[PDB]
Amino acid sequence: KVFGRCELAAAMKRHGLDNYRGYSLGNWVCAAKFESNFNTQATNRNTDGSTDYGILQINSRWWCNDGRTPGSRNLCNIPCSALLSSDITASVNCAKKIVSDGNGMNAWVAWRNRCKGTDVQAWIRGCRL
Repeated sequence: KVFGRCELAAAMKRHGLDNYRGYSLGNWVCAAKFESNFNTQATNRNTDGSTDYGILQINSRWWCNDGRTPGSRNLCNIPCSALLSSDITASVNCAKKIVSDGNGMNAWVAWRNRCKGTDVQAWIRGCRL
């Protein structure tokens, strides 16, 4: 599924992402835009064997198990395929764990280069929340 900026902003808010660990809603919407362009089906192959799955491009080397990544750690205890679902519940719960257990939202280079320190309010403006 491809979400519209506002449709996604509302879903994430219902899932407790607004100001989760200090990151206002816009950061999460802005991340998703540049990571997957709001497509829950996005998959990206990397040089080390792993793949990024879903709306927040979560990696198979550390977070989920796709049965084809060497040294997989599966820290979210989830088959990577659950992250390709239309229901963003699984991608969110794992994203909350990656953001808790580490470097904040630095796990996402697109967020670091395109969202950090910008007016992230632009991502939720015009939306009915």
